[PDB]
Amino acid sequence: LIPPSTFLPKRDKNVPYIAEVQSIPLSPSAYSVIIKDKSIFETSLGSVSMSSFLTSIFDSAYIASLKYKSDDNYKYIGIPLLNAFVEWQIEEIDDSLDDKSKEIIKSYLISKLSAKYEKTKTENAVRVRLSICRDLYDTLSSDDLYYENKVYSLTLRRFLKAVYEDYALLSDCERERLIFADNIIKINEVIKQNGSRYYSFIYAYSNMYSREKRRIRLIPYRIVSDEYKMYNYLVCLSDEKSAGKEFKADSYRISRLSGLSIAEKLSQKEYSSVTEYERLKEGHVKSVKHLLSDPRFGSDESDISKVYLTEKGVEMFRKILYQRPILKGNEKPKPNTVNEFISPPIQVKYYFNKFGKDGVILSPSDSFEEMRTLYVEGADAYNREVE
Amino acid sequence: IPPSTFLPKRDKNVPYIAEVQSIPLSPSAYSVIIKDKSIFETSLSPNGSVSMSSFLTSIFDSAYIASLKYKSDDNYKYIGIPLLNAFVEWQIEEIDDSLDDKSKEIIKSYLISKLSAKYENAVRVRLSICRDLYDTLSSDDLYYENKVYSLTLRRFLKAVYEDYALLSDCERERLIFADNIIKINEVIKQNGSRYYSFIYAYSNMYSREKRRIRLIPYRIVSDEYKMYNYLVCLSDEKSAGKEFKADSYRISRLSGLSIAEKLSQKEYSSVTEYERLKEGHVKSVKHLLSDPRFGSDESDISKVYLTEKGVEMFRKILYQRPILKGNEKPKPNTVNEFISPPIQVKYYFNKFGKDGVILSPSDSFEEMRTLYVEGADAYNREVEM
Repeated sequence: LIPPSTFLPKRDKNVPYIAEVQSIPLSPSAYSVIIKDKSIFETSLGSVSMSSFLTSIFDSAYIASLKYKSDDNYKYIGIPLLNAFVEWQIEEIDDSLDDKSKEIIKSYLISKLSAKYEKTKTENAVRVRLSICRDLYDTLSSDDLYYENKVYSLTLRRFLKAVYEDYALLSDCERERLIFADNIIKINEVIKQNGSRYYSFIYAYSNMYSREKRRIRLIPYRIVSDEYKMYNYLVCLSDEKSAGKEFKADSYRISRLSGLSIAEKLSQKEYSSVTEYERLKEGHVKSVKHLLSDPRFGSDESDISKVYLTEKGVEMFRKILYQRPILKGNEKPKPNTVNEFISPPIQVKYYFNKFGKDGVILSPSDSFEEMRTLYVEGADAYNREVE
Repeated sequence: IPPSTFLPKRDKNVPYIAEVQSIPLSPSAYSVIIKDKSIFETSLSPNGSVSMSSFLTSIFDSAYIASLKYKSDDNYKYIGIPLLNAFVEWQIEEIDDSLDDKSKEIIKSYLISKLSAKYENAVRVRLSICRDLYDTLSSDDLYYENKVYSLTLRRFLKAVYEDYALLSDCERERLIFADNIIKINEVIKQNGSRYYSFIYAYSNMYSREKRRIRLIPYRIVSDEYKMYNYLVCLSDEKSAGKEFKADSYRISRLSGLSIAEKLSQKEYSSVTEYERLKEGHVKSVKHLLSDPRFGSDESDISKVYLTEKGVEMFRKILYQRPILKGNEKPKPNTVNEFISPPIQVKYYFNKFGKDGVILSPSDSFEEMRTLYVEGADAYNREVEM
């Protein structure tokens, strides 16, 4: 006769909280994506419990939805907006519409999201046991999930299944931004404070260029994905490469930063190394621009690699775009000749390692010697299976 | 007046010349489409090819007809064909028919305006427009697409192929094999609950050469990996023509699908009692609906020997990394079974050398052996004075 409003009832805060367990039935495919992401995250950061990992995903996705039209939504730039969260999808409705039109659109959205996450699937579901911590309990019992309560008809099981099934469908780089949301939020705060003036740096811990964590100074510029949606990078100025002495453009995997500090202002000597007339110097701008377009390999150095391409090699070069290196002045490669690549030698090697005789890396000597070893030992392995 | 359609109506009295449209695709979309094309081609006769234009045209034709026919009398034909966000007609027709006209017009305007805003270092893909695609792109049957993409063909086609590339493997496979799916759906509708009729089909499923079998379709389902779609059916293959038994066929390994013929009364009485599927067939079919692949699909497993170093490289190199059997962790210094397409295993382990040796299938082994043996000879030759 009178329905509850929230997924879970408000708890007596006077009584100690005891964590209740919710069983979430996940598709084998969603479970296996979450297992993979969890053991990859752990290598950053041991062990994290499945509950903690599922809670991080929920917390990140939720705060981006809740704060979508917030005054401080600059904090959540790049945090994915999951289809399972509904607040953002209501707030996205054209603000210029009359109230009656918005109510009709709101009902159209609630009904279509209900139908989508209410479709019974034929599957062998994996029972995933989420322990609900006090902070998650208070979120799931709050009034701040109004539209989710309506879409999922007050059924926590349905809501959480939808969150984790949607998580599992995101690209690698999207899933990574949910997992490392806390790094992204602190970076977004500093980018806003700094604008174009780059008054301030943050301290951060990096194992990007070291086995042990180094405390370095970063001047953030922009977070980007590679073009294949694999990894997120902070393009920035860093003092790592000169070991504290001066700031140079670089690109850090967001997964290899931790323990980010509040922004502190640079000293006038240091501010004058970075900026002139309160703008990033031409040299920093140029280097940053190179890293925005290639945030994996832009960070390495422009040395010559000599590669002999056959006719077949040029045809393979034309068809295989993944991490494909460039010639001088972005020329087309020439068949049956030595071609000069100016991309970092490591990227040339990662491209032509699958070409064998159709893409023979002649130099530098390093690349020649690694390819010769890979191929001679590989050949011996394949021949061993025949004889 | 001013243009109404993506392309103007052509004078049909003039011989047709295919004009080429340059479509700027994200590197990620292009890489998904060239992989799909290579994998589709492995369904054809040994050395067989499709042009990029033909492959992109098939994707467009499948996605389009599912959108156009979403509410039609014969929409039974398109059950399971993905409805791309790039196509708009279905999204207008999906509006709850029970709403008053004013509410529907408000939702229609909300959808047109929001889809306009959403689809407003590319790989330039040169799509040759065949006569039938030209006549579609110049028809009035893209009313809402013309509004959403402001009459700009480049924008519409980019949206189609970017959305294609975002689908799961099994969704993309259902657009590519739509013609098989449509013929299967026709027979599912005709049969309903009575299963009166079978179709003949050719299977690459359980033979090296195409085998002519009889199928009673039940339902198309995806495996637990969202990799391949299976027709769950009854089939006469296992008893070699003698009787119908529950089975599962990759829709990618069915071809030459015939008209439905009615079963003979001896055969109909093996399959049904009182015009309903016998409990035994129901029970076997139910196991295959929840897992259509496990312990029926043995066909194109890749055997790869990984060293300790191989396992470390497997852990670190995620790009197009193939799926193990049951999604197990790979094991060092032993043969590992990969259930990803043989092409994807080969594109992953071609850079592993002795740390990732593809032992089977025979084709993969012989290509890798040739790549490595001829590669070694090329690198060794450069050390000779």
